[PDB]
Amino acid sequence: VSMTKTSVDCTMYICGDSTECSNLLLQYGSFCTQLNRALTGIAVEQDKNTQEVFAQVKQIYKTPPIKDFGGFNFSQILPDPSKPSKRSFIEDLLFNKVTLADAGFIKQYGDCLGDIAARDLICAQKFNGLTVLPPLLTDEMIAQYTSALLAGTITSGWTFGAGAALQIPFAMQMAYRFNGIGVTQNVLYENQKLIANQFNSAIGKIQDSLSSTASALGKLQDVVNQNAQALNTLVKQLSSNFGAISSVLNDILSRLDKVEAEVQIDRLITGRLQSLQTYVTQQLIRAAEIRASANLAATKMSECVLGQSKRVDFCGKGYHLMSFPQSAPHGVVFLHVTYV
Amino acid sequence: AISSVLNDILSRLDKVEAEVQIDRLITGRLQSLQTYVTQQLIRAAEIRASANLAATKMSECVLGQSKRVDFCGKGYHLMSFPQSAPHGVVFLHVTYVPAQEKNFTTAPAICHDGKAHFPREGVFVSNGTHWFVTQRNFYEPQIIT
Amino acid sequence: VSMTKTSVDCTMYICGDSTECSNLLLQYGSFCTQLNRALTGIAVEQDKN
Amino acid sequence: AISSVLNDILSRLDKVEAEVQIDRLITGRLQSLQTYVTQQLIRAAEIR
Amino acid sequence: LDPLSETKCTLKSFTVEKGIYQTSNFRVQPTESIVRFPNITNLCPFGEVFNATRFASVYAWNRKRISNCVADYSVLYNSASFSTFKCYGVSPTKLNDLCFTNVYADSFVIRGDEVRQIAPGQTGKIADYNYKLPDDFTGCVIAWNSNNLDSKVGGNYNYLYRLFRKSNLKPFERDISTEIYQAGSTPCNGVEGFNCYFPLQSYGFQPTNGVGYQPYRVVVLSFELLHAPATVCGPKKSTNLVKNKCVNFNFNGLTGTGVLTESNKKFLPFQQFGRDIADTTDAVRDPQTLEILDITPCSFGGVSVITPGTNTSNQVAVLYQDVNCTWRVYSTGSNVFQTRAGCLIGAEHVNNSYECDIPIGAGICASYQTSQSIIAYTMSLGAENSVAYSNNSIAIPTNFTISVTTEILP
Ligand SMILES: *[C@@H]1O[C@H](CO)[C@@H](O[C@@H]2O[C@H](CO)[C@@H](O[C@H]3O[C@H](CO)[C@@H](O)[C@H](O)[C@@H]3O)[C@H](O)[C@H]2NC(C)=O)[C@H](O)[C@H]1NC(C)=O
Ligand SMILES: *[C@@H]1O[C@H](CO)[C@@H](O[C@@H]2O[C@H](CO)[C@@H](O[C@H]3O[C@H](CO)[C@@H](O)[C@H](O)[C@@H]3O)[C@H](O)[C@H]2NC(C)=O)[C@H](O)[C@H]1NC(C)=O
Ligand SMILES: *[C@@H]1O[C@H](CO)[C@@H](O[C@@H]2O[C@H](CO)[C@@H](O[C@H]3O[C@H](CO)[C@@H](O)[C@H](O)[C@@H]3O)[C@H](O)[C@H]2NC(C)=O)[C@H](O)[C@H]1NC(C)=O
Ligand SMILES: *[C@@H]1O[C@H](CO)[C@@H](O)[C@H](O)[C@H]1NC(C)=O
Repeated sequence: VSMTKTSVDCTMYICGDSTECSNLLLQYGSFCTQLNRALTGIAVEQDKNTQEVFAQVKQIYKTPPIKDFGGFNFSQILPDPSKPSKRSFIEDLLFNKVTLADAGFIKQYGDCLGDIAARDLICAQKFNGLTVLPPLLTDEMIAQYTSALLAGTITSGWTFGAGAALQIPFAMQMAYRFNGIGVTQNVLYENQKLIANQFNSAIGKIQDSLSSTASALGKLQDVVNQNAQALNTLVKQLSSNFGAISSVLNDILSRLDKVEAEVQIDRLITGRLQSLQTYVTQQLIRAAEIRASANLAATKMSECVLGQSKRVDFCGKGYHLMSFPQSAPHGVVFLHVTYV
Repeated sequence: AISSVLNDILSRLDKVEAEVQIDRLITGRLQSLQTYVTQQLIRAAEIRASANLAATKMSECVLGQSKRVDFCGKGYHLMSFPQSAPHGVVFLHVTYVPAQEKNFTTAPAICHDGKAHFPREGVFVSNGTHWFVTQRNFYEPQIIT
Repeated sequence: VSMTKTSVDCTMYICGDSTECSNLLLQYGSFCTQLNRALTGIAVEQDKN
Repeated sequence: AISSVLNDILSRLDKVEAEVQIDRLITGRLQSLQTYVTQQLIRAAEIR
Repeated sequence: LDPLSETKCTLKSFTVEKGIYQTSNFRVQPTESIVRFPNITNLCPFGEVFNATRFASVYAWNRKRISNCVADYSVLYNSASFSTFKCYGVSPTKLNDLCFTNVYADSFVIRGDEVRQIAPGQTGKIADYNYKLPDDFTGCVIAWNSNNLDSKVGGNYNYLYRLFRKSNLKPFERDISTEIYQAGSTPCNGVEGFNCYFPLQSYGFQPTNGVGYQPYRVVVLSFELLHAPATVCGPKKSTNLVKNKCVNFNFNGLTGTGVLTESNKKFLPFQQFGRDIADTTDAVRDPQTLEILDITPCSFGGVSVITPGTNTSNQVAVLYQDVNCTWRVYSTGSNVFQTRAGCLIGAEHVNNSYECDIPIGAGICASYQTSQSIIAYTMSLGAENSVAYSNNSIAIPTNFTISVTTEILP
């Protein structure tokens, strides 16, 4: 759905702790600000992408305490209130299956300087002016939106999308959804015990599947990994000479005078500015991959969750009955229920 | 280069010394065009996706009636009307929105003569004393026949 | 649906048959790689498509 | 650079003077690959 | 002037619209300079290099090791009078601010016209046959006319150069062979023969020789910089060592800026500097009290400015990412709000959750409200609404609203 926000101090990356280089970078001007406009456009719309998918309903519905949902067992996907973050059981698996290099978005000077300036990826990034910004919606607000959608679905069916949430007994709702797939509603009521058990057993296998197999969340890790790799490449590229006598900016200024340093510094500015142009270009292209995916997830939310899609294989294989959203790091997981 | 102005280089330097300064401006100005074109190629893909969406909404919201949820605005889509705008299109989506819901008691089936009866279309509702079958999206009750 | 996969020997394009050029290209480093990571991503997803 | 041919530089200039000329070709030819890859990354998104 | 003006500067506009704008990373300026040179008290053998009664012949050029001395080259201004002094790995101005790791002075005498051949990448019998410099030569070449010293009225033939060789010699190669050179296709034996040439020839340094055929003494100083522990240094006094302060440091000429700290790294004795993934020097061995110091830059942490429209107000708030206020700030604030996104200064934290106006991140948005001031709050997602769900209750609409909505697409 989204990817990590980033911002770059264009001067601090190119010309870290050098007034002489900073004065020479001025001779390029808008190029540094053009980079920041692009990254801001990327970052500002990562919040949009998350808003389009999750914030579809502007009313936080909450489940009743009496879970008499016709024998269907949503306890495995509804919020788990006693936990510090009011996420569901399955969502806590999803958040554990994706690992991120940093947590909490605050890394102070104290816990990062000296011995740990050498060691940490993020410390190397932050010192060279590369930063990762926090998303607008926290993982808790994302879960509240997911809770509202899931709680509204089970208690009101698709009515809560088309207007005000009109309650309806869940077996009555599932009877509507059988009519949607061309199976007469009496086929549900005459088999409700088996249908409820098969849903409960199917959701159980979802827990076991996500508990067991390591490669399930490839897409969401692939996004976190690519964003990390792009920044960690950007820092390594500070080691390149680009034809200058040295990669180290200061080893030039300490061995050459203003005019002989200007030649050598100009190469580093050109090369390091090109490195940011390359990184920003990759991120603009990449953000378009994520935007299309976030526009798909937004459509699957509207059409698989807030309704019942008659489209084939749009909400999984089989005849779509209903879908339940589950938040995941930088993404969304749809549990597509299908009659086969 | 010594100067941003191309002519101030040529009026001060001869061919050999100008070639160095001019080659920098060519390099930097050629890169400026490459950057601009890259931004526009990426941007054009944002517009192409939006124009493919607008074309799909024209075919489905306007030239038909979409059963897809919230594809043609919130509510149950009835019809849409396109309106041209500078570099864009505006769709006036007409949607039927349920307005004044009432609580009712309901049942999944009814037992008349030792059998089980289900609605052909609609749902069973009781007003407290009497049972009726009504269409799901609009309260218009009828005697259960 | 898909387009022709391509891979480039970034050293051979820039510095074909020159050892002196190759030693100088090493001074740029990860560029030669960042390029082929992109093309591999393009090529590998053509099979996905 | 004085020449497009990589070898005509090395056969006429010694290491210090060749390095200047070769560095231009590396910069320009590497830029050509970066531009090509950029075009193909954008193009692949059209195909995707 | 202030963070607001920084945005006006960056935007190149005197009026800034409502929003949150990223600015320069927070960066402390250095408090003081610090200089650390290896302490050596004795001066370099300038007199023994540039004043030796008898220089070596160019074919047998001498090489002397210069170590544990101070490179105060000013001492020879009164009496040097160098006709040529050219540096190839450094600017001449920087030599005083710089230290050297291994230093070799190559001393020899050549004809004045041939001093040009001592540059790296040259040809001619001197460059080709007795003294070649490498292409990556790091050093300063020095030469001065010596007609008054080396020339003899009968001609001084003690100075020899090599006129014949089977091949050009390698850089810094010294060839002493006197074996006869074979110019023709015939072999050569014994001492002499036709086309058998003795490889060495002597300069005829008569004081009447035209300027250019007069003897020129040449000293070539070759040295390496900033890569290895240093043993020769300029005449700069070392300052006292300071730590945990932002300072403009200079270690063995390795100038820079950053915070010095006591390292736990262990350097094998042949190493003096440590370098990062970015190849930026991140550690240095103090040259006087050998103990490894870490170097951390002072510029760190992001800054963003929250502002209503300029047309609305000049008041602003500042957000410091990577700063926990439970400081590294531009200003102390009456109201400070620590957020998961950073420390927010100049905005009043209100518990009342409104709709997001200016997104600060990690759930916080900010807005301008009542006497007006910037408020910061946790954004509201929407109204909270428990549905009336019952196992036998259904709601059915008795009415409808036809609603037209406008959707705009590029
Ligand atoms: C819906 O499915 C739920 C599990 O998917 C199920 O909850 C499970 O209930 C059993 C029995 O109450 C618990 O079993 C354990 O109960 C206590 C908990 O400490 C232990 O001391 C026992 O020895 C026993 O091991 C499960 O722990 C519990 N699972 C979860 C995830 O809470 C619900 O009962 C199901 N709902 C209905 C209506 O049947
Ligand atoms: C639930 O809906 C029922 C159907 O509308 C309603 O019953 C109906 O009540 C009306 C009066 O309110 C009766 O109308 C007739 O009453 C007498 C009968 O002879 C005549 O004099 C009148 O002119 C008129 O014909 C309906 O006959 C009656 N329908 C039935 C099937 O009994 C209930 O009152 C409603 N209950 C609640 C709680 O709202
Ligand atoms: C360093 O020493 C090397 C060995 O002494 C020397 O290479 C030698 O060069 C001579 C002269 O070119 C060669 O002499 C023979 O060359 C061919 C056979 O290779 C014969 O046809 C000739 O008649 C003659 O006999 C040696 O063969 C050659 N030795 C080797 C091992 O290659 C280098 O030139 C010296 N380098 C410098 C910079 O002085
Ligand atoms: C600026 O504010 C004035 C009122 O102080 C208002 O009349 C005007 O329309 C505003 N202009 C803009 C561009 O916001």
